[PDB]
Amino acid sequence: FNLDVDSPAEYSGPEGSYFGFAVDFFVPSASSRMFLLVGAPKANTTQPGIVEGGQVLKCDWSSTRRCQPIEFDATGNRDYAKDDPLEFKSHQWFGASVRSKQDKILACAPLYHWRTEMKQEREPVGTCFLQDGTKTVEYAPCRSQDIDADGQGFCQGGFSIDFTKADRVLLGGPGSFYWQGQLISDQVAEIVSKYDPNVYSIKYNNQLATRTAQAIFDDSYLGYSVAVGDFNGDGIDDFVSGVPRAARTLGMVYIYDGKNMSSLYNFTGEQMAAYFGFSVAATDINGDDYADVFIGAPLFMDRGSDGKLQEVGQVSVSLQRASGDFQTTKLNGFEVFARFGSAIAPLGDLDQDGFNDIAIAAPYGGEDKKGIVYIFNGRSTGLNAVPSQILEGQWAARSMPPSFGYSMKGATDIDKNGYPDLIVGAFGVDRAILYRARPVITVNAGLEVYPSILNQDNKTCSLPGTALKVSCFNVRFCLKADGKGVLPRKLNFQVELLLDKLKQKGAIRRALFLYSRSPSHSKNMTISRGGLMQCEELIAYLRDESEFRDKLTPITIFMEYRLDYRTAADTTGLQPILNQFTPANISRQAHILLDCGEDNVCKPKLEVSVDSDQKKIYIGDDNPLTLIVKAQNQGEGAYEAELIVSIPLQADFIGVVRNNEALARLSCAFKTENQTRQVVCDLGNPMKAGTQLLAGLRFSVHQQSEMDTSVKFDLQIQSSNLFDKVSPVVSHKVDLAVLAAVEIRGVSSPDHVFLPIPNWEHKENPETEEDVGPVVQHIYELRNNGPSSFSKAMLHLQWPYKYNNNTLLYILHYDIDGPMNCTSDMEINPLRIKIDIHTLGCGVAQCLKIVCQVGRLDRGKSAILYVKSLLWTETFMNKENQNHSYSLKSSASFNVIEFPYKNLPIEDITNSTLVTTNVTWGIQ
Amino acid sequence: GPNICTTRGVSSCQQCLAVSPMCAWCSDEALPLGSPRCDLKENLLKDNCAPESIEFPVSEARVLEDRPLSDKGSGDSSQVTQVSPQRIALRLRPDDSKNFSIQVRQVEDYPVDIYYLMDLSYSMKDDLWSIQNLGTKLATQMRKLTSNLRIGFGAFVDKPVSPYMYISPPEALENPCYDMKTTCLPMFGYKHVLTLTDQVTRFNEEVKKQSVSRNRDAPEGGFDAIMQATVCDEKIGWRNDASHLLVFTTDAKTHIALDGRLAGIVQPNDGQCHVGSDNHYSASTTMDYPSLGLMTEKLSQKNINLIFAVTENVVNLYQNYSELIPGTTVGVLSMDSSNVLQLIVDAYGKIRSKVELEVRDLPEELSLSFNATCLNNEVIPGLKSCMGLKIGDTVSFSIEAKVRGCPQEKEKSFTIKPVGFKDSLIVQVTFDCDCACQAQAEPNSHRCNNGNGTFECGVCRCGPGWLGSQCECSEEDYRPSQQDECSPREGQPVCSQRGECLCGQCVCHSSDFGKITGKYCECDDFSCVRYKGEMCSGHGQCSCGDCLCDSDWTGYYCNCTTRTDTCMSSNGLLCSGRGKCECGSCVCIQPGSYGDTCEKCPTCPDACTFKKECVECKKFDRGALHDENTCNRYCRDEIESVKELKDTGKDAVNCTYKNEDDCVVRFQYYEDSSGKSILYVVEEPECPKG
Amino acid sequence: SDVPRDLEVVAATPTSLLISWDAPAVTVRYYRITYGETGGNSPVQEFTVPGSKSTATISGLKPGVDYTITVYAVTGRGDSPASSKPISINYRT
Ligand SMILES: *[C@@H]1O[C@H](CO)[C@@H](O[C@@H]2O[C@H](CO)[C@@H](O[C@@H]3O[C@H](CO[C@@H]4O[C@H](CO)[C@@H](O[C@H]5O[C@H](CO)[C@@H](O)[C@H](O)[C@@H]5O)[C@H](O)[C@@H]4O)[C@@H](O)[C@H](O[C@H]4O[C@H](CO)[C@@H](O)[C@H](O)[C@@H]4O)[C@@H]3O)[C@H](O)[C@H]2NC(C)=O)[C@H](O)[C@H]1NC(C)=O
Ligand SMILES: *[C@@H]1O[C@H](CO)[C@@H](O[C@@H]2O[C@H](CO)[C@@H](O[C@@H]3O[C@H](CO)[C@@H](O)[C@H](O[C@H]4O[C@H](CO)[C@@H](O)[C@H](O)[C@@H]4O)[C@@H]3O)[C@H](O)[C@H]2NC(C)=O)[C@H](O)[C@H]1NC(C)=O
Ligand SMILES: *[C@@H]1O[C@H](CO)[C@@H](O[C@@H]2O[C@H](CO)[C@@H](O[C@@H]3O[C@H](CO)[C@@H](O)[C@H](O[C@H]4O[C@H](CO)[C@@H](O)[C@H](O)[C@@H]4O)[C@@H]3O)[C@H](O)[C@H]2NC(C)=O)[C@H](O)[C@H]1NC(C)=O
Ligand SMILES: *[C@@H]1O[C@H](CO)[C@@H](O[C@@H]2O[C@H](CO)[C@@H](O)[C@H](O)[C@H]2NC(C)=O)[C@H](O)[C@H]1NC(C)=O
Ligand SMILES: *[C@@H]1O[C@H](CO)[C@@H](O[C@@H]2O[C@H](CO)[C@@H](O)[C@H](O)[C@H]2NC(C)=O)[C@H](O)[C@H]1NC(C)=O
Ligand SMILES: *[C@@H]1O[C@H](CO)[C@@H](O[C@@H]2O[C@H](CO)[C@@H](O)[C@H](O)[C@H]2NC(C)=O)[C@H](O)[C@H]1NC(C)=O
Ligand SMILES: *[C@@H]1O[C@H](CO)[C@@H](O[C@@H]2O[C@H](CO)[C@@H](O)[C@H](O)[C@H]2NC(C)=O)[C@H](O)[C@H]1NC(C)=O
Ligand SMILES: *[C@@H]1O[C@H](CO)[C@@H](O)[C@H](O)[C@H]1NC(C)=O
Ligand SMILES: *[C@@H]1O[C@H](CO)[C@@H](O)[C@H](O)[C@H]1NC(C)=O
Ligand SMILES: *[C@@H]1O[C@H](CO)[C@@H](O)[C@H](O)[C@H]1NC(C)=O
Ligand SMILES: [Mn+2]
Ligand SMILES: [Mn+2]
Ligand SMILES: [Mn+2]
Ligand SMILES: [Mn+2]
Ligand SMILES: [Mn+2]
Ligand SMILES: [Mn+2]
Ligand SMILES: [Mn+2]
Repeated sequence: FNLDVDSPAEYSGPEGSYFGFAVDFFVPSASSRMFLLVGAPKANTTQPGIVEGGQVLKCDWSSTRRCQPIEFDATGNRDYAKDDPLEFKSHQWFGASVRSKQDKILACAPLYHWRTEMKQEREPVGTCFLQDGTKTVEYAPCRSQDIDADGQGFCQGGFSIDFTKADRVLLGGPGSFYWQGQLISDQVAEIVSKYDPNVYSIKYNNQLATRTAQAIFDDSYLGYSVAVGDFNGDGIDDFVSGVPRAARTLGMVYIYDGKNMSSLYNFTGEQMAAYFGFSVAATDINGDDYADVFIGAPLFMDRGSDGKLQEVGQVSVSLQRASGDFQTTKLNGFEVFARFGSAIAPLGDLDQDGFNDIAIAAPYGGEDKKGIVYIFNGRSTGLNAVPSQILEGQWAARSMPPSFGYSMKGATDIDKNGYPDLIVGAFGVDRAILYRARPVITVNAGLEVYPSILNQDNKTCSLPGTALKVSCFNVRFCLKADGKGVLPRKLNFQVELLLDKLKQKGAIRRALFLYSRSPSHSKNMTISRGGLMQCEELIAYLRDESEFRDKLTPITIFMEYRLDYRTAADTTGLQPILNQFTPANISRQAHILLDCGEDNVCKPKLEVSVDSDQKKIYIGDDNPLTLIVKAQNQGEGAYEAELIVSIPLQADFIGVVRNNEALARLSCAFKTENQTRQVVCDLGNPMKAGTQLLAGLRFSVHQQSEMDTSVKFDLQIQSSNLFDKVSPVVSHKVDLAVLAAVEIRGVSSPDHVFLPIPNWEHKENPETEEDVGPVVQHIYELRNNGPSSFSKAMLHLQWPYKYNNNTLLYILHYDIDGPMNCTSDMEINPLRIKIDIHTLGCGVAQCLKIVCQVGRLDRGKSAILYVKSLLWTETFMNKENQNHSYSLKSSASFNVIEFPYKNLPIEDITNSTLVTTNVTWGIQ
Repeated sequence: GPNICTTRGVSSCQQCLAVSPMCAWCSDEALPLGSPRCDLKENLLKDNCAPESIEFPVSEARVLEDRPLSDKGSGDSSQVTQVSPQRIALRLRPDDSKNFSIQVRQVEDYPVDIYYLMDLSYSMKDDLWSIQNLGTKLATQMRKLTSNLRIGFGAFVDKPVSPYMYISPPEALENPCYDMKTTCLPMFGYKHVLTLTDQVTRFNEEVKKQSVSRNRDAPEGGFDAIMQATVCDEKIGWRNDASHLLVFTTDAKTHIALDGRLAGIVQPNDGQCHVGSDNHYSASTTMDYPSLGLMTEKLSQKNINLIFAVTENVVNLYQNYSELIPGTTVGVLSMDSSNVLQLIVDAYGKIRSKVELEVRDLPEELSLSFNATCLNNEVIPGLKSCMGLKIGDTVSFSIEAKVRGCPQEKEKSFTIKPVGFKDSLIVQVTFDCDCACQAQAEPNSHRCNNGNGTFECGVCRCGPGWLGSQCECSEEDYRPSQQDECSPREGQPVCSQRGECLCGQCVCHSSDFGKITGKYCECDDFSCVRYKGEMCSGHGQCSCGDCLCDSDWTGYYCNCTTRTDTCMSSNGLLCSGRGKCECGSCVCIQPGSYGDTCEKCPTCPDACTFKKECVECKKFDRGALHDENTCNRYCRDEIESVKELKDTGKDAVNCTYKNEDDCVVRFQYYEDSSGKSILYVVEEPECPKG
Repeated sequence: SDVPRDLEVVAATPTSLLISWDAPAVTVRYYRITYGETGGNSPVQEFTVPGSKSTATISGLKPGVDYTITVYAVTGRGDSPASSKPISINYRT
C-alpha cells in the first residue's frame, strides 16, 4: 500500500525492441550507485550483419533517466567454412532473460541458433553471456556435441535463469530432448575460469543437469520458468522450475535438490491448458524462515456466479512447514482474459511489517488491456489474499498489448529510503517503470475528556467575555508519531475537534469551547518520535440549562488528524503514508448528570442471567446453539453499558434473533483484539434504572481436538461508570454429546436365480464357475451417518454354508473396501476355483461365520464387504424336492464397541439386517 | 393499519415508489394531510383521491413478436422459428419481478454446415485413409437427418517459424522431407481449401489432392485453424439458420496458448479473422495460439459446434479437452467398427440431444430464474437446460426476472437463446422509477411557502434546517407540540433512539459508518445478519435489516446458490437421479446412496432391476414405465431382439426375470465399446406348457 | 533403416508360442504383439512388451485356423507415427 504511484520513474527504449521484456536490479559491490537492468530482445545492434540481435541497457536512476546498452558481444557471428556461418545472432532475442547478483550480470539469447559442427543446420541451442565489470564470457550449456531434437539442439537454454546464494547459476531450457526440457546448473567461478574462446562446447566441472527421460515426458517444456530457494535441511538453495505442458497439459512444478539433481517435490495443476507453472517464485511470506512457493497459472478458468467457465487466471500459494508437507492455498484473478498469474515477483517486505510481501501482475487486465499489478502483504497466518494496493499502468496501444507486468523485479532499495522498490516492465510500449515505496508512518493518537460527567449546576470556570458563571470541562488529546526507515525528524499534523458529533445534524449544538465559542476547533501540531506524545489543553463549557432541551444523549468529542505531507528532501517528492489499518479519528463521550441520587454519582447494580436452552450439542456436526440472556440494571443509570460475551476457540458468532417478539433486536458485533475474541452488545447509553432485557444469541460449535467434555461461555455486563461499573461474571456451559447414527445395509445380485439354468452339465469333480453354477454376490455396507465418529466396531456375517451335508452358496473370494479386517471360521474355496416358500437361514442350516474388525469410520466414510459366491447347482434337483421355493437368508450384525472421545458418556450401537437370494422354478 | 409503505416512503413520491412493489402514491392536493400519501392499493381508493393523478406503476412483461414454432427446415416456412416468443418488452418498478415463458424446438430437416479441419502433418500419413471417400460418404449418412447440407474443408500443420518448422538446409524449406529419403510438401499454418458448397464431386476431387507435410514439434497447434474457421464467416461460408459443425482431426496432441513464446511469439490471439484472399493465416507467425477461453467464447458467438475426431491413442486427451469446452463431442477414428460414417451423425445427435439457454448482455441490476419443463409437464425447477432429447422434440422454460432497485435507465436489452442456434429471445428492459408528475414541477424557489423551499407532485417539504410541513423546525422546537407518534404506540420512547425526534419529521443521521433512514429511523442499512465473517455473506446488500442478495444467490443469509453445475454427475443427470440439488450440493434421497453427485450406491438394486423396467416398456409395451409416457425419453437404450443366441460372452451382465405372463425373460447388455447402451433380449422366453 | 523382422519361432508346446526377432537398430520404447485368424476374419488382439528384450510370450489354447502374427515396434518422437511398419509370419497349431 506504500508504493508511490503519483510520480514514478519512467524509462523508455526504442520502439519495437520489446524494451522492458526483462527487468532486474544492478547493485555493484565496487560502487555505491545502483542501476536498472532492462532487456530489449528485439533491439537492433551495431553487430555486423545482425538484425534485431537484442541488447541489455543500464539505466541510471540518479537523473536524466538515461539508459545505455551494456556491451557483451559487439561482433558478427562466426565462420565454419569460407561461407558457412557457425552461428546466427539475427533475431536471437538476446536480453529476453536478465538476472544480476552483486557485480555479476547474466543475459541470454534463447533464440540463438547454431548449425553445430557436423552438418549444416540451424538449431536454437541458445546462449548466454556473463560479465563482471570488465571481462565477458559466453555461457551456452545446451550448445554441445549432443545435437538435433534428440539432444540439446533445440533446448533454447537461457529461457529462464536465476542465481543462488552460493553464486551458482540455475539455467533452464524447454527444448531439450524433444521439448522435455532441462535444468542445467554451474558454478559462476567455474563458468569464467573454464571459458576458452577457441572451444564452442565447453565441459564444466561440478555441473548439475537433468538427463533425458522416456518419450512419454516429451513436449513438457521443463525450464519454462525457474526460481531458487531451500526446502531441505541444508542452507544451499534448491532448484524450482515450472513445467507448464507436463502431466498431459495439466502443468507441473518440479523441485530439485541443490546438491544433486535428484527430485524433491512436485506440484500439479488441476485444470488442463491453464499453463500451470508459467511463472514461479520463492519467498518466505509468513516470516517463519521457511521459503514458500508461488505458482502462476494465467490461463486457469474458474467459475463465476452463474457457474459458467471464465478465464481469470490463478496463482498457487504453497506454505512450507516443518515436516516439509506444503499447506497450499489458491487465489484467482478478477478480470477475464487478464492472465492474472502471468508474473509473480517477490518485492521483499514492502511495509516493513516484519513479513515479506509479494506482487502479482495481470498484463492484459486493467482499463482496455493496459495492464495491472496487484501487491499482497504477507503476515503470520501466511499470505493474506487481498490487494493492499493496485498498480494500473497507463499507456496507449500501438501494435500489440502494452503489457504492464509480464516482467517485474522487487526486493531492492534503490532510493536508499529503507524501503524496497519495484520495477514493472512494459514491452508493448517498450517502457519500464520504477515505483518507490513510502516510509509508512504509524501514528498513535489518544483523547481524554476531563470531568466526563457534567453537573449542570456546577458553574466553576467561566471566562466568556466579561464572564458569567458557566459549567466547564477540559479536552485533552495526545499524539504519537513513529516509523521505520528514513523519514524527517519532525512531522506536522492538522487536528480537528468536534463537540457532540451525534448532534449538529439538523439539531441543536449542545457544547461550545470557552474561548472559541464554537463547537469546533483546530490546531497545528508537531511530533518527532515514539513515546513523545504531545498534548494540548482546551476548555469547553456547557451552555445554559435553559438554552436547550438537554438530553440523555451523550456528548461525543471527536478528534480527527490530517498530517499534510511535506517530506523527503529532493528526489522529486516522496509522501510518507499512514499505516494500512489505522484509525483516522477517535471519539470519547461525556454525559450530563441526571438521576444519580443524592450522592451525585451513578452506581448501577448490574446482573446478567442466562438459560441453557439446548442442553446437548453433538460432536461432529454444526449446531444451532442459542443463549437467552437476561440483562438487569437494578441500580442507578449505567453509562455506555455493554454485554460482553466471551466465546472461546471453536465457537463463532452467528447473529441475533429478530423473529422473536419476546426477544430484543439489540445490535451486537464480533470483536477480536488483544488475543481475545468475544461479542459486544449495546445495552443502552445510558442503561436506565430498572431496565430488564431479553435477547438470544446464536452460535455454531464444532470441536477443539477431542474429548473436551463441555464448552464454557462467559457473560458479564460492564459500563463506563466510576463505581459499580460491572456485573458479576456468570458462566454457562452445555455438555457435548456423542451421537453417531450407524446403519447396516445389504443387497444380493441377482435377487433371484431361475432354475433350470442354461448350459448346465454336472461334473463329478468341479473345476470352474461353469462347472458349479451362477454367481450370487452379497454386498454389505456399514455406514456411519450421525455427527459423531466411532473408533472401533465389530461386524458379524452368518452365511448359509450347507443344508443337509450339501452346499448351498459356495463362497469363492471376498474383498474389503475401507478400514476393515475380516476372518472366516471356515476356509474359503476348499476346492479352489479359477474365476409356499421354504426359508433357509443360518439358524436352520450349517453356518459359515465371518467376523470382521472395523475401526475409525468418520462422519462421511463407510466400510464395505463384497462376498462373491457360486450357487451350487448340484445340490438342487435330486431328492432336494426339485420344485420348491428356496430363499437363501444371510444375516449381518454390527456392534460399535469404542469411541475416540473419552470422558464422555456413551451408548452402545447395535443393529442387524438380512439379505435374501430366492432360487425358484419358472416351469413346474 | 400501518404498513411498510406508510413507515418508509412518506418522505417523497419517487422514494415512495421504491418501498415495496405493492405501494402507491396520491397526487391531487385536494384534501391534504389527514393520512399518509405513501399508502398502497385501494387504501388511497378509500379516500377519494382517484383522478389520473393516482400513481401506481405496475410491472409488465408483454410479448412483442411471437411467431409460431416451425415444423420442417424448408424455405417456405415463416423464415424459420425454433424459439417462441422472439421479442418481449419488460417494464419493472424497483424491487419487483415479473415472469415469462419460452419454448424451444429442435426442428427436423434443419440445414447442416460441415467444415473439416484436417491435420496434414507427417504423423497423419498413416491416418490419411479417412479423408478418402468422405464427401461422397459424408453425405449418405447425413441424408437421413438433413437434406440440403453443404460441406467444405481446410488444413493445418503448425506455425511456419522457429523450431516448429525446418530451417535446415534450403532444400528442406521447399521439401521438409530431405532426411528419410522421401519428398513431402512444405508446411503452413491454417490453410482454407474449399468453401462450403453443394457439390460432393467438387469435394472428393479436391480432397484426394491433399498430401502430407512435415514439422518436428509433436503438438500440431490445430487450435489456430479452429479459431480462424470460427471467426472468418465469408471465407468459410457459414450459413445462418443452419447447424454449424466444425469437425477436427489430428494424429497427436495440440499446442495451447502461451506455447508460442518458445517461437518468440508474445502477442496473444486477438480472435480476429486474418485469413486473406490467398487462404492463409497471416498472423500464424505473428501471434500466439488461441486460449481455450477465447476459443470457447468465439465458438458460441458464431453458433459453431466443434467435433473432435481423433486417433484411439489420443482420444482420452481430447475427450478431457472437450470437457473444458462445453458443447463439444469427441469420437474415435479407426479402420474398424463404426468410423466416420456413423460417427458424425452420432456426434450431431449428441449436439442436438441437449438444450441449454445462454444469456447475453444481461444487465447487472436484474437476475433470472429458470424452471425447466422437458418431459410432459415435469416442471423441474432451478435448471436452464434439458437433456435426453431427439430432433423434433420441444421443451419449455419459465423465466423470472427480478431487478434490485433501478439505475435510472432509459432502455437496455439482453438475449436469451439456446446454445448453438441463431433463433433467440430478445428482451427489452425499461424501468419505471420516477413519478409522472415529477416533471411537472417548476424548479425555482417560493413554490411552497415563505420562499426558499422544496416541492414535488402533491408534496411540500422545506429545506435543510427548515424541514417542516411547510417550513419550520428545531432551533425553536417549542415544546414537542406532539409526540407525532414517533413510535407505533405512545407508550414507547423517541423514534428508534438515534438522535431522538425533532419538530415532527424525525431527523437521525448520526453519520456513523453508513446511512440511517426511515420515518422513525428504524432502518439501519448497516446492521444486518451475517453468515461467516461477512454481512449477507458478501453476496447481498442490506436494507432495513434485510438482505437483498445479488444475482445467482438466494437465502436469508444469501449463502445459497442457484448453480446446478456442481450438482451434475458424470452421466449428465443431476445427482445421478438418486437425489435433488439444493444450494449447489446434492442431497441424496435414495436407500444407500451418497457422494457429491450421489454417484455411489453400493447397496441398491443393480443392473436388470433398473433395465427390466425398460424392456417391458419398449419391447412388451407393458407399463409402470409406459404409464407416465417416459419410455422414449428416459431409456434411449437400443434393444435388438436376438434369436435364441446369448453369445460366447464379453464383459456383460446376464439378467433374467418373470413377467406378468409368468414367463422368464432372459437378456443381457454390453458395456461401452466406444460407448453405447446396446441391449440384447432373447426372443421366445420360457413359459409353461399345455 | 529402422524396422523389426528376422522373425523366428523358438519354443513350441502343444499350445501357446514363443516369438523372437531382431532389434530395429534404433532406441525402442517397447513392442506391440498383434495376431488373428487368416482371411478377413475377426479383429486382432494386441499386448505390449518392453524394448530391451527381443522375445515375447503369449498364452491361450486355440486350434491353428491358419494363424498369422504381427509385432509392432513403436519408435516415434516428434511429428511422425510411433511405428515403422508391421511385419508378419504364418504358423499353424
Ligand atoms: C515428480 O514428477 C516427475 C515426473 O513424473 C518424476 O520424474 C519421473 O520419476 C520416475 C520415477 O523415478 C522416472 O521413472 C524412472 O525412469 C528411469 C529411467 O532410466 C531408464 O534407463 C534405461 C536406459 O535405457 C531405460 O529403462 C528401460 O525401461 C523403459 C521403460 O521405463 C523402456 O522403455 C526402455 O526401453 C528401457 O528398457 C529407460 O529408457 C530409462 O532411460 C527408470 O530406470 C526407472 O525404473 C524404476 O522402476 C523399475 C520398475 O519398473 C525398477 O526396476 C527400477 O529399479 C527403477 O526403480 C523409472 O522407470 C521418470 O523417468 C522421471 N521422469 C522425469 C522427467 O524426471 C519425479 O520422480 C516426481 N518426483 C516426486 C517427488 O514425486
Ligand atoms: C531493426 O532493424 C531492422 C532492419 O534494419 C528492422 O526491420 C525492418 O523493418 C521494416 C519495417 O518494419 C521492413 O520493411 C518491410 O519490408 C517489406 C518487404 O520485405 C514490406 O512489405 C514492408 O511493408 C511495406 O509495404 C506495405 C504495403 O504492402 C506498406 O503498407 C508499408 O508501409 C511498407 O511500405 C516493410 O517496408 C524491413 O524488411 C525490415 N528489415 C529486416 C527484417 O531485415 C527493424 O524494424 C528494426 N527494429 C527496431 C526495434 O529498431
Ligand atoms: C466543577 O467543574 C470543574 C471543572 O469545570 C471541576 O474542576 C475539575 O476538577 C477535577 C477533579 O475534581 C480536575 O481533574 C483533576 O485535576 C487535578 C488537578 O491537579 C489533576 O492533577 C488531575 O490529573 C489527572 O489526569 C492526568 C492525565 O491528564 C493524570 O496523569 C493524573 O494522575 C490525574 O489522574 C485531574 O485533571 C479538573 O482539572 C478540574 N478542572 C478545572 C478546570 O479546574 C470541579 O471539580 C467541579 N466541581 C465538583 C464539586 O466536582
Ligand atoms: C542426492 O542428494 C540428496 C541430498 O543431498 C541425497 O539423497 C539421499 O539418498 C540416499 C540414497 O542412498 C538416502 O539414503 C538418503 O536418505 C537421501 N538423503 C536425502 C533425501 O536427504 C543423496 O546424497 C544424493 N544422491 C542420490 C539421491 O542419489
Ligand atoms: C473515523 O474513523 C472510522 C473508523 O476508524 C472511519 O469510518 C468508517 O470506518 C469503517 C470501518 O469501521 C470503514 O469501513 C469506512 O470506510 C469508514 N468511513 C470512511 C468515510 O472512511 C473513518 O476513518 C472516520 N469516519 C468519520 C465519519 O470520520
Ligand atoms: C435398527 O434400525 C432400524 C431401521 O431398520 C430402526 O428401527 C426403526 O424404528 C423402530 C425402533 O425405534 C422400529 O420399530 C422400526 O420398525 C424401525 N423402522 C424401520 C425398520 O423402518 C433403528 O435404527 C434400529 N432399531 C432397533 C430395534 O435396533
Ligand atoms: C419455479 O417453481 C416455483 C414453485 O415453487 C414457482 O413458484 C415459487 O414458489 C415459491 C413459493 O411457494 C417461491 O420460490 C416463489 O415465491 C414462487 N415464485 C413465484 C410466485 O413467482 C416459481 O415461480 C417457478 N419459477 C419460474 C421462473 O417459473
Ligand atoms: C488389519 O490388520 C493389519 C495388520 O495385519 C493392521 O495393520 C491394521 O491396522 C488392521 N486394520 C484394522 C481395521 O483392524
Ligand atoms: C408466473 O408464475 C408461473 C410460472 O410458471 C405461471 O403459472 C404464471 O402464469 C406466471 N405469470 C405470468 C404473468 O406469466
Ligand atoms: C482424463 O481425465 C480423467 C479424469 O477426468 C483422468 O483420470 C485421465 O487420466 C485423463 N486422461 C487423459 C488422457 O487426459
Ligand atoms: Mn536446500
Ligand atoms: Mn515461509
Ligand atoms: Mn526505496
Ligand atoms: Mn447514586
Ligand atoms: Mn497417424
Ligand atoms: Mn507440430
Ligand atoms: Mn503430426
